[PDB]
Amino acid sequence: CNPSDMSHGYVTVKPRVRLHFVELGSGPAVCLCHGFPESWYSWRYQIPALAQAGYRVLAMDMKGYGESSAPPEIEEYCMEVLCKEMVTFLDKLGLSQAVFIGHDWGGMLVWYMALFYPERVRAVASLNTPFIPANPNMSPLESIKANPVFDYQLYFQEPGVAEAELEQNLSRTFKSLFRASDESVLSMHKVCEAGGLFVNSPEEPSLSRMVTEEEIQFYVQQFKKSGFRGPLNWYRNMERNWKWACKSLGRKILIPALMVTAEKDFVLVPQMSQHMEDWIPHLKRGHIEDCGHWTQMDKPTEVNQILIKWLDSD
Amino acid sequence: CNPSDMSHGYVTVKPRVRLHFVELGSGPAVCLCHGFPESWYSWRYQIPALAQAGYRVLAMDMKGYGESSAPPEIEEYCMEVLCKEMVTFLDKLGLSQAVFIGHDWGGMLVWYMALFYPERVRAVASLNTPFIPANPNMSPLESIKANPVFDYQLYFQEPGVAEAELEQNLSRTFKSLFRASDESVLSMHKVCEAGGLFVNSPEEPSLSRMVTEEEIQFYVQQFKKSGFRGPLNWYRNMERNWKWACKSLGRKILIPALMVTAEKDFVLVPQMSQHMEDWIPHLKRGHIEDCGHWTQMDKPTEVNQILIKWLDSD
Ligand SMILES: N#Cc1ccc(C(=O)N[C@H]2C[C@@H]2c2ccccc2)cc1
Ligand SMILES: N#Cc1ccc(C(=O)N[C@H]2C[C@@H]2c2ccccc2)cc1
Repeated sequence: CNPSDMSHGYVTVKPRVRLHFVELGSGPAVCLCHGFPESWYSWRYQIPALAQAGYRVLAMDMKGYGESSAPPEIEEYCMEVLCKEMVTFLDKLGLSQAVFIGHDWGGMLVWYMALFYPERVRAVASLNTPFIPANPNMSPLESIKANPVFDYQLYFQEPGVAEAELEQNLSRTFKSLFRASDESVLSMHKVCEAGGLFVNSPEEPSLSRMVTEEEIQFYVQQFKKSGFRGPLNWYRNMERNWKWACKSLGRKILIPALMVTAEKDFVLVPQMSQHMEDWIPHLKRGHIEDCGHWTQMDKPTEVNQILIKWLDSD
Repeated sequence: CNPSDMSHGYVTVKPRVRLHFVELGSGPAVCLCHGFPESWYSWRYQIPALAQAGYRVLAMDMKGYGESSAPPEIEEYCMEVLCKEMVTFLDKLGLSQAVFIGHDWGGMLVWYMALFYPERVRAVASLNTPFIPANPNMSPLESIKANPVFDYQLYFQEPGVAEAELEQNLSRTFKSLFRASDESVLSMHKVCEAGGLFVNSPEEPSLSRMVTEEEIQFYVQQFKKSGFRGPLNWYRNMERNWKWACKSLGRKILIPALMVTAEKDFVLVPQMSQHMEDWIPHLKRGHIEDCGHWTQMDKPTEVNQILIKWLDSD
C-alpha cells in the first residue's frame, strides 16, 4: 500500500484537535478504527477490498496517532471525549450515520459509539474486542487482580515510563510487537517487576512473516511525530471510562452487530466474548483460526471475507 | 461557510501536484469545478444544499488555486493535462464515476471531461460556459480577433503583465470583479489599448450587494499563497487546447448533460450555447434571469433549484 496513492482527509473537531483519515471508494460510509499502537495503515488490506466491495472507506488515524492531533493530557483520551469527537467528525463530513468497524482499542470505541450514539452508527463490528456491560461492583483496577493477563496495563499507567521504553528504538518496538502468535517474543504475566516490556527480548528481532521491512518502517515514521504518550493515554482513563459505561448499562445495542474472534489472541481471548448474545441476541460472529492479536495483518483474506459478507447482509 | 467546519481532502495526482477539495455529504459523488479567478468557496451556497439533497459533494480548488498546487509553467494548465489529472483524482479516491459540474473555466473542463472521459463522468452540467466543437479551419486566436468582447484575453497572454495588476491590491481586485451586472465597473470590450483592466475603474470600489467584506477577504487570503500566475495560465493554452479538441474527430457527448445560461453574463453570453443540441442530443437546459457572470453568488437559490432538480432526474 502506497500512502501517496491515497486521498488524505482532515477534519478539525475542536480548536486543538484534528483527525486525519484516508478515504477510498464510493457507497455507504464505513469508518475503520485501529487499536494500540497502530495506524490507519493497519487496515491496508481491508481498505481496497471494502472499496471494491462497494463501500466508501474512511480509515482513521485515531486521536494520538499519525497525522491526527496528539495533545499530551490524559483526560483528552477518555472514551466519552473520544466518542464525542467521532460524532463531530461525522457532522463535519455531513454523514448522518456510518458503519463502524474497530479493532483492539478501536473496537472498544465502536461499542461505546453504538451504545451512546446509536443514531449515528448504522451497524457495528469489532475485531478481538468484546462488549461487556459495566460491572457496578468491581473497578477496572480490581479486574487486573482477578485477571492477571492485563498486568502490562499497570505498567502503562505511569506517564513517561512506557513512553521512554517504546520510543527508545521504534524499529525494535514494532518488530517485537507485530508478530504471529507462534513468533511471539513477549510474555504477559508480570511486566513492571520484570523492569519493562522488552527487557528479555532480542535487541535485533527478526522480521515476522506478517510484515515486510517497508511496512515496519512506515509505522516507525508515523510514530516519530508524537511518539507513544497519546497512544498510551488510551489506557489511562479506566475509572472515567467505567463511570461513563455505568451511565448506560440499562440500554441495549439494537443495531446490527458483528463480533470477530481470533483463536490465538492471548490478550483479547475469544472466550472473553462468550456471553455477548445475552445482551445482543441478534449478534453475528466470525472466528479466525491460527490468528494472533494483529488480526488484519495476520489473516487479511479471512478478515476481508468476514467483513464483506456481514456488510452485504446484516 | 465556515472553512474550519469543513472536511478538507488532498490527493497527489503527480509527484509534485496535489489537488485540495472540500467534502460534504453522502450519496453519489458530485465534483464541483470553479472558474477564473475563483475558489472551492465560490460553491459555498451549493455545497450544503447539494449535500442536504442526498449528494456527496467534492468542491475543488482547481490546479493553480487555493491549497492546490500551482506550478508556474504555462503548459501545466492546458486542458489535456488538467483533464488527465482529474481522472487520476477519481482513481486515487476510488471513484468509478462522478457527476461533474463546472462554471466558467471549470465549465470548459467538465465539457472536455465528458467528451474525452465519458466513462468517468456520470453526468455533466455547466454554468455559463457552452460547449462548441473545435473548428478545424479557424484558430482560437483568429476567433478572439473576430469577437471584440474577448480583448481582455489578449491582455492575459503575456506572462507577468496581468499578474502584476491583479496582485497589486487583492481586495480591490476581488471587489472590482465580484459584482452584479448592473454594478459593473470594468471595461471588458477594450483592455489592452488602455494599458490595464482596472485603469479607469475606482481605486476604492464599493462592496457589491452580492458579497460581504468577510467573503471578499477569504478570496484575498487564498490568493496570497500562489497569486495569479497559475489562474492566468488557464488562458495561455489556446492553440494546444484547440489541437486536443480536434482529436475528438467530431465525436458526440452521449451522457446526460445540462447547460445553464445566465441572462446578464456579457462574456459567456446565452446565445453562445444556442446550437449545442447538435453535438449533445439529450441536452437539458436551465436559464437564470437577472444573473451576471458570478452565477453561484448572484443567484444561489436558482442555481441550487436547477442543479438539484437535474441531479434527481438525470
Ligand atoms: N477493552 C479493552 C482493551 C483494548 C486493548 C487492550 C490492549 O492492551 N491491547 C493489546 C495489544 C496491545 C499491547 C499490549 C502489550 C504490549 C503492546 C501492545 C486491552 C484491553
Ligand atoms: N472557454 C472559455 C472561457 C472561460 C472563461 C472565460 C473568462 O474570461 N471568464 C471571465 C470571468 C473571467 C474574468 C475575465 C476578465 C477579468 C476577470 C475575470 C472566457 C472563456
